[PDB]
Amino acid sequence: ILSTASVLAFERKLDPSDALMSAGAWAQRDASQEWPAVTVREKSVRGTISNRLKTKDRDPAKLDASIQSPNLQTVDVANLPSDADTLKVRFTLRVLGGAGTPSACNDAAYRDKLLQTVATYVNDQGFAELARRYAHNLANARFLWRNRVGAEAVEVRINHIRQGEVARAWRFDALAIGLRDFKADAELDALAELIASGLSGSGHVLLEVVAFARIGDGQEVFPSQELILDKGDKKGQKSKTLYSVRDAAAIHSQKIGNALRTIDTWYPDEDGLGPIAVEPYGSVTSQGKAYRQPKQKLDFYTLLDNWVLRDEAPAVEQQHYVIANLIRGGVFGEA
Amino acid sequence: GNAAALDVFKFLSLQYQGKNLLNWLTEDSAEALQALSDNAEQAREWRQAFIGITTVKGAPASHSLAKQLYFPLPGSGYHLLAPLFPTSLVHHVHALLREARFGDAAKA
Amino acid sequence: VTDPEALLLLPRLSIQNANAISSPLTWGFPSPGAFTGFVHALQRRVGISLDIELDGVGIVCHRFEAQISQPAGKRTKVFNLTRNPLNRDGSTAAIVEEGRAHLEVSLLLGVHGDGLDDHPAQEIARQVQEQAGAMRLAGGSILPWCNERFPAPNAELLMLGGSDEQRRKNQRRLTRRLLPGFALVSREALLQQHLETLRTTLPEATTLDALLDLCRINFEPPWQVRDKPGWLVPIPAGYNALSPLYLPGEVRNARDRETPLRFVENLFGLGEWLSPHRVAALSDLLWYHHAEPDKGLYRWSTPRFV
RNA sequence: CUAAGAAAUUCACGGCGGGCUUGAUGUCCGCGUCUACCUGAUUCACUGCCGUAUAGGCAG
Repeated sequence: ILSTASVLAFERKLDPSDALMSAGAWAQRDASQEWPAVTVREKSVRGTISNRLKTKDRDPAKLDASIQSPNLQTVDVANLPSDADTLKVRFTLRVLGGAGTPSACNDAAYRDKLLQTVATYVNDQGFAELARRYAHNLANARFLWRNRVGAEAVEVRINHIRQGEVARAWRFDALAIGLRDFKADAELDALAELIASGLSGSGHVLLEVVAFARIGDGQEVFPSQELILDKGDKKGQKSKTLYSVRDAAAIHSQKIGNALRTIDTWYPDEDGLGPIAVEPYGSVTSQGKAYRQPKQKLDFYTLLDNWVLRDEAPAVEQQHYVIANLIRGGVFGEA
Repeated sequence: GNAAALDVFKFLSLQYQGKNLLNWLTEDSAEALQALSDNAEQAREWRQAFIGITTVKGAPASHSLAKQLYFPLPGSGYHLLAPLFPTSLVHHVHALLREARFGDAAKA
Repeated sequence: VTDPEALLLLPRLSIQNANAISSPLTWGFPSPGAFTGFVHALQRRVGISLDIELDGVGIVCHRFEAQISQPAGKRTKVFNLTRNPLNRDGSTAAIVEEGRAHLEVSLLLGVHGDGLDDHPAQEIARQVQEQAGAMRLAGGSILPWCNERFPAPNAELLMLGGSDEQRRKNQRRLTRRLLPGFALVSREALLQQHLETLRTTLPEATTLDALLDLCRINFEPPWQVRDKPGWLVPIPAGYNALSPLYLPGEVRNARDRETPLRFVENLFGLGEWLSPHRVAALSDLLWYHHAEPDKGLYRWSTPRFV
């Protein structure tokens, strides 16, 4: 009857590292191998209470008694130095390959049916729509999350590393490439074919991505903020902790990964957002709203069962999304 | 199990004569199988219920979110080795660590 | 078990998110079983194609940086987590705490087989490094060293030396190469005789108590600390059986239906971190598998050490 | 075939108000640092001459 496997699991392809950030001056960014790092330091902030009243305590007495007791914090900031106007974010990317085979499967019948379906997809049309959009998200610096929103000029350099040295150098201007359109460029197609050859083959493909952002002298950069619970006691507790790998601020690896998977423009709602990240039941945690609900037949699970079990091959955009979920990885399975 | 059914466990967990009540119902004794009874068959049914809490219920299974790990046998082939969380071990080491860290005999 | 005819050295490996929860009782460096499983996956993937048998690992751990944070006003530590995606309704998922850590280990894997004379040593070391570059070690991506100063290449030391002087020379040339780290070995007879001494002091003693005593730091009345020889740590030393072995297609929701399943549980032994020149023999210090499946006891250790 | 396989912490913030730290004090007696050596391993790849030459030769 070809029932679904009870255990399904895919390894994460497109594996990025922790994006270190450093600082320096623009127009000597070519010799940016010995730039010093951006360090996370504490600063103490205070202010009054700004949020809305709970409507039963609106009286002026406790209002003025509340603005005479400001809250006191100790936050972390990461600032550029006062003699540098460029933020240099650099991380390494591995495109692994073998993007169809599950890392765990109960049924061998489900396994070779799914492998046949993935092979049917890749010889019908290879990874050339997905790798185009992955090369877009590496081209326009979407991995610079809040570090992008006011920059004068962003330039992204991607160098494909061979066994020991740079096999092919790219150079982009991330502000000329928008955050919502996936057009066609020559170097974008060359990078997309490199990611395609990575995703199809068996060996890994290593990429080094550098992103310079010309913000300004001494402005604030924004690394990842560490999710900690059970924080402690209010005399010594810190309110906001930034990520730091080895005394140097850094964006988390999964934040870079969530930036690179922003290719999903095929969700049924209107694209006032544009592309979102690829998730089963595609949910935007900044929006708080889970698109691709299971009541419509456009989530990942039902699309995969219709593509493998009962062989209803959906629209080519939806199987692009399905193979994007398979490159994303995941742990699927009922009881 | 269900936390609202914890009354059965606190019912069986007492030490009434010299030992545990489940330890009484597990062994065939003249004091057992008669105190919670006026007829023998309903006592047999109640005891056959009460002794079965210590047994695994259903077919053996580990979920997809449970861990299971190939181990290479010396000749060839593998075993699957699904491990579990030892809660008696964590509770015993937890009691020993709480004694060594917050105990009065150590604080002295 | 088997003396390796060659001792191949994987260089410093950068691993970015390793599972720092080694066991339900220990956090810290990942389990030795992770490294033995890594070399068995290496054997599974290229050890067949090159006609070799990769067996045993030398763990080194040059650099360790755990992603922890001490909360204010407590002595113990907590873990920095990751943000899960939402469910299908928009509520947050219930968080499961998984510890991450950034490692820097060097792997001394012992290779023996008929493939030593078929290929050059540098070619088989290069091929096994290209296969290691696309794997994961304890749950963490192996960072493949791009655009740094210079990549560290491999070195397959042939253990069969022409002289004992030549053997000691090439061993010293390797020990200089993996020097800033700290090799990890298993010391179980030391735990056994410590159990003997503690049961001489007070009877009915568990060796869980002996492992706890060799883990902690403890003061004695005349106040002075009690000395411990070296850097003793507790480590998970393999698995022990709970259920009898089941048939391969019998357990519901297995990882595979061709392989028998058995519900197991951890075994906590004692390890030690030594400097690598202290052993004076690099042919040992490799971690092997000891199954003996009929009694459970799927466990790892290092024989030939002392 | 690795307690295997998956994951966006994030938006905002006024820490400033002010101040006398002072007085007083013995560091101090004594002392054997000797002993003996090649800085030289070609250690100054120099100065000039013929030749248009950097190509090549020559002198001390």
